Amino acid sequence: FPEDSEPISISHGNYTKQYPVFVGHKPGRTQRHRLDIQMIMIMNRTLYVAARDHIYTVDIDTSHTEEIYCSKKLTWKSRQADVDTCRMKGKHKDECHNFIKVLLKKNDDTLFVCGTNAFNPSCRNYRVDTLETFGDEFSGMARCPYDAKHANIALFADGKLYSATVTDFLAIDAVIYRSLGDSPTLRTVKHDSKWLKEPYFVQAVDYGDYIYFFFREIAVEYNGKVVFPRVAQVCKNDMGGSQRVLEKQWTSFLKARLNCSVPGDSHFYFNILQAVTDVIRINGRDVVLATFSTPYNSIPGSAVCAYDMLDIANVFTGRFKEQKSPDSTWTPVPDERVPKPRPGCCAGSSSLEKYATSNEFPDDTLNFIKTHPLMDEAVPSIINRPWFLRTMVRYRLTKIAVDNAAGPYQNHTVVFLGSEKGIILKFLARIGSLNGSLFLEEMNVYNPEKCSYDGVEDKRIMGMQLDRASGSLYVAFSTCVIKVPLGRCERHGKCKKTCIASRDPYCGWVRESGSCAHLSPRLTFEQDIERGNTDGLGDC
Amino acid sequence: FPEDSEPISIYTKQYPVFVGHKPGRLDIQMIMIMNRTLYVAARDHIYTVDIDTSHTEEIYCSKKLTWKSRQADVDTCRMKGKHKDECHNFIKVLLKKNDDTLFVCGTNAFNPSCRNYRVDTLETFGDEFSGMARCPYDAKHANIALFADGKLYSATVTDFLAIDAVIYRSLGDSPTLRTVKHDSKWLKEPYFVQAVDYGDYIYFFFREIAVEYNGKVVFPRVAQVCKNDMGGSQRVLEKQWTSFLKARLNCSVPGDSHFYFNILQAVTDVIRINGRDVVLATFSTPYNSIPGSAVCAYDMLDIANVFTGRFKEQKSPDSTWTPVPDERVPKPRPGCCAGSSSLEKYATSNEFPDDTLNFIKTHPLMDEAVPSIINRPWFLRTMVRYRLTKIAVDNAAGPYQNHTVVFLGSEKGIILKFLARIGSLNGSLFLEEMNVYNPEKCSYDGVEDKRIMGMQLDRASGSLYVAFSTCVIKVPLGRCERHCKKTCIASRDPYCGWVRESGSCAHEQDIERGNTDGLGDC
Ligand SMILES: *[C@@H]1O[C@H](CO)[C@@H](O[C@@H]2O[C@H](CO)[C@@H](O[C@@H]3O[C@H](CO[C@H]4O[C@H](CO)[C@@H](O)[C@H](O)[C@@H]4O)[C@@H](O)[C@H](O[C@H]4O[C@H](CO)[C@@H](O)[C@H](O)[C@@H]4O)[C@@H]3O)[C@H](O)[C@H]2NC(C)=O)[C@H](O)[C@H]1NC(C)=O
Ligand SMILES: *[C@@H]1O[C@H](CO)[C@@H](O[C@@H]2O[C@H](CO)[C@@H](O)[C@H](O)[C@H]2NC(C)=O)[C@H](O)[C@H]1NC(C)=O
Ligand SMILES: *[C@@H]1O[C@H](CO)[C@@H](O[C@@H]2O[C@H](CO)[C@@H](O)[C@H](O)[C@H]2NC(C)=O)[C@H](O)[C@H]1NC(C)=O
Ligand SMILES: *[C@@H]1O[C@H](CO)[C@@H](O[C@@H]2O[C@H](CO)[C@@H](O)[C@H](O)[C@H]2NC(C)=O)[C@H](O)[C@H]1NC(C)=O
Ligand SMILES: *[C@@H]1O[C@H](CO)[C@@H](O[C@@H]2O[C@H](CO)[C@@H](O)[C@H](O)[C@H]2NC(C)=O)[C@H](O)[C@H]1NC(C)=O
Ligand SMILES: *[C@@H]1O[C@H](CO)[C@@H](O)[C@H](O)[C@H]1NC(C)=O
Ligand SMILES: *[C@@H]1O[C@H](CO)[C@@H](O)[C@H](O)[C@H]1NC(C)=O
Repeated sequence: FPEDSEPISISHGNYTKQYPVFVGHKPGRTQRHRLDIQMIMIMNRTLYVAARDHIYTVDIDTSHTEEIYCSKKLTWKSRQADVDTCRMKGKHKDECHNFIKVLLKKNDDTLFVCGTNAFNPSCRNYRVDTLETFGDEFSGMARCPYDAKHANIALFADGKLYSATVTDFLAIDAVIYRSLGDSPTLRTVKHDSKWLKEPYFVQAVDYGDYIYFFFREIAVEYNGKVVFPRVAQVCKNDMGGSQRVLEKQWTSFLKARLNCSVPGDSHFYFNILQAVTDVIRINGRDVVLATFSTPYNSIPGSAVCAYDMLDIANVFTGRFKEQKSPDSTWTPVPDERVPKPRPGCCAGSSSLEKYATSNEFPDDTLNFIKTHPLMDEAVPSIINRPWFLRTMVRYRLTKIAVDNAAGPYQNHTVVFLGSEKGIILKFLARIGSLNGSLFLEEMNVYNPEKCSYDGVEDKRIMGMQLDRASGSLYVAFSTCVIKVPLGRCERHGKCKKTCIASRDPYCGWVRESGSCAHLSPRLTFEQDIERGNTDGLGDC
Repeated sequence: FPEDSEPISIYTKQYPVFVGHKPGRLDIQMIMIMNRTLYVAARDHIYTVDIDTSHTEEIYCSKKLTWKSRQADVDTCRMKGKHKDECHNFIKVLLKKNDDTLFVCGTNAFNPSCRNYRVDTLETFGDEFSGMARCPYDAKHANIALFADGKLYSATVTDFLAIDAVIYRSLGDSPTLRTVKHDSKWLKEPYFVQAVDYGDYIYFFFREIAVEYNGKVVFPRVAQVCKNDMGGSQRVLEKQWTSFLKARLNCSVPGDSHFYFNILQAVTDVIRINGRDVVLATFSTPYNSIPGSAVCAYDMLDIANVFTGRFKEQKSPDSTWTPVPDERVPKPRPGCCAGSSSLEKYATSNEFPDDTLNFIKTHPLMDEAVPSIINRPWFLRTMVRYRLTKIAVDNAAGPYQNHTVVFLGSEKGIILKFLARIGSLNGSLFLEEMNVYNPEKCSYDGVEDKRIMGMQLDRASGSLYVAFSTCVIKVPLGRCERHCKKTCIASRDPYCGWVRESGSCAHEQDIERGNTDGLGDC
């Protein structure tokens, strides 16, 4: 098994503590209450911070102070009647508030916002410019969790809202769901373990004709109790089943195990999926990066694997899985036993042109996909081994941010990894004839002085947002958001050797000033990212 | 998942080393102390060291036994495609018999052979014996060999191609018996670790590919055979074991979901520790997995016990394995020795009825796993690239000889020393971590092979002998002088104590507490 690589550089709290921090204050002048940040996102030039009872915004381009100030504040507190109801059902005072868990750009003028609303999930439209709501409230059931601690997915595609959460207060009825967009609402088959077995929802992406969902669940291929990572497709144009079969349910839902393994005399799999990026074009290919850990009761380890959207689409064209008899191993269904038209193919697809919508699909096709949602094959990662590995630390790798246009010629790919302990890992994607990774830097960004207050010291990174124009990576914790500089250039000061050795696409040696500097689009800008060559230099 | 322990204590170039010189590379395979002699088994040779006369910085050999392969065997070895380095006689078996000879087996250039030698002169005694099934062909392979009541128990491969792994018995004026050839239910690519003699049985410790968990998953196993097994009947298991049964060994961290350590590394001989007969064993995770090692302890009663439970079975092909209902196990019950409790009617296994014989041939595996002593690992190590392998135990350590100290070797020449806590075996206290590889005296042509080949703890000389491929190292059981009264007491090390008559720490103490009440500070 692969040894842990060492980073070229390390940054401790001593240096990082000078990074600007947002803690929810407007500019007008010591009251401190934990923010309960849930997620962050950048739209246009505005950073949105979704939290308890609020969404704060920071205008990125005009924020230069050491304390990052809130620019506009959206306020949405639960009605007292809902708070009281929440408490009577036995929930605690801290959790019976409105935690914002869905925040989406519906269009240029409109935000779609959903909050737990004291275990009575609710959604609203908000004006982008005034952050005031307009129109009727929308039901939140199946669109937004009740409990802020739960993981959930929401995404718009073509006006339709795709969501994944639980429909019920008791958190028993986990669902992948679609609504809005003037199309029928669709859901996964309630209480059906072949469709979903205690899923934990991680990510969805919109690609080609499909929405793909990433998640983990108890694996039926193991009937003692093992969690597998999954990706699933649904057709964007799905209209539900016929009056006889899968009425009001998906007719295109299929899923496959994700393969993130280390090759050996018996493969070792990373099964506990932590995060997945949006689709990123890296080196001609369309790809997602995904972080995995070993089970929490196991010896701790983490990995990043990459997946080509092409390999993902391809797994759904292969054989389906089945149990020929109860309590037997799972085998591939022979294609001769697969109905026509093929389950999981979209109406109007090649050879399905006869079908106006999935409502016209034959019963054999529908009963089949209802009883065979799982594919035989697992999706292979690019390179068939993890791009990055950590095995000798106590923390797990979690969030991911990617810059596929780093450097003078915008042709390096830099990947940032967050962790449950506030450490960020920075690495360079090896490319070409994508060949793994180079560990550039490790850095502790958690700032106890600004982030540890109101009885909270929670170093779990909740989100990371990379922003090129401000040369920053925004790193969210529960109680704060930190503005992290993309490259620690001037660190190396006037030492040319450590500047060149860093192999950091964000940094170069500028002899006109005699110093290591960040890209300034001008003077000479020397770097050697491909090789680390410092022969004839030194030292420090 | 549990975090690692730091030792209470973490220079080792001044230790006496043996490199095979008389006064004025060895490819060591094993060491063992017999009476007052340390035997060093190696390539083409066996070396002896007088334990109680060696005090120089270099340990010298007293007598040397030489047994090189005949040239004809070397040349045949090469012609079969083996390399120059492997085509020698590597000594892999070395046992003291009751008639006072040494029984020695060597790979003999891929043509395993055995011989008796005189203990006094180390000269051959009588004719060579066949080595097939008694000793491996390949020096890199792990093998078991043990005498009990004159019968020789051995585990290895019988064939040049190493396809036919076997647990075998011969000699002792008793039938030769073997495991059923090519029968995966019996053995499935086993890796042999240790055997012990206990009660009416010999117990074999080993690892193999698990039939119950069919992706290739390796499980650790303990198997029994009856010392008095005479083989099957004329029509069932005629020349095979009639008592072979095995069971998974359980070494896991407690919780709702258990994490198992599966790759068995080593097992001690049976050891008495406060009224109980136990073995300690080291395990690691598979080699391409996240690295980790564990020590689990086992009571011989719990091992005896699994063999009385329900057997495992596949009620139908490719199904999950389930326990057989006791209503279905024949009489006599499979695996109980002839002459036993309910088996007085049976003189030898040759009389067992076809029905129980057919059943045991088909059901060598028990449903249940042997639990460890507190149902949890005695010790855990996970933050490191090495794995825990060899084990040596001193169950009568200290002035009052009432302390149990455990030493663990590793594949990287690091040794770990523990006190065994005793509950009202309540775990372990991490006393010390020491690197003892002497690169100066042990390296050879630039290369440093830091794998520990064997450890032998010797109370009488206060030493732990640690064997590497190239040297054996004489390690002080207690590094008392290293530690100042406070430091000394707090070490809680049973071999070390404070003597104010020298104002020093030497071979006053509180081992049960680091009690530094009113002392210090250094
Ligand atoms: C297996 O081995 C372990 C130790 O290696 C034993 O575990 C401890 O057992 C002792 C005996 O009861 C416990 O001692 C108690 O310590 C308390 C202080 O807190 C301890 O435990 C916490 C976590 O629970 C740790 O964070 C902390 O560091 C301490 O270790 C004291 O408050 C207690 O003292 C009080 O009671 C005594 C009489 O009982 C009075 O005389 C005192 O004045 C005082 O009022 C007590 O001494 C200890 O808590 C146990 N746990 C641990 C982890 O230390 C197992 O018992 C042992 N199993 C056996 C013996 O079979
Ligand atoms: C997980 O992905 C790996 C990497 O492709 C697969 O490994 C292959 O497995 C077969 C034997 O099982 C070999 O013949 C190939 O050579 C392996 N590696 C390569 C380089 O492709 C593995 O099988 C996958 N696991 C699952 C469950 O699909
Ligand atoms: C990144 O972009 C630059 C474009 O200038 C590439 O650098 C040049 O690569 C060419 C070959 O295509 C070399 O012959 C030149 O000497 C390079 N110019 C420089 C910077 O000195 C670079 O190869 C690209 N790196 C990638 C794709 O990883
Ligand atoms: C040293 O050698 C002698 C014989 O040469 C071993 O013989 C033991 O003798 C006693 C008394 O006759 C028996 O009860 C034991 O069964 C013999 N060995 C054992 C313990 O099984 C003796 O064991 C050897 N060991 C030492 C250190 O004396
Ligand atoms: C290995 O040993 C452990 C510890 O004895 C066993 O763990 C018990 O398992 C049962 C069923 O899963 C639990 O309900 C108990 O609470 C566990 N601990 C104890 C002792 O109460 C475990 O089952 C063993 N594994 C195997 C395969 O036998
Ligand atoms: C986005 O912001 C920019 C300036 O930050 C502004 O010029 C532009 O009009 C905005 N576009 C919108 C509102 O989508
Ligand atoms: C060891 O012996 C001493 C005195 O003989 C005693 O005080 C101590 O409790 C003993 N330690 C044990 C039994 O573990």
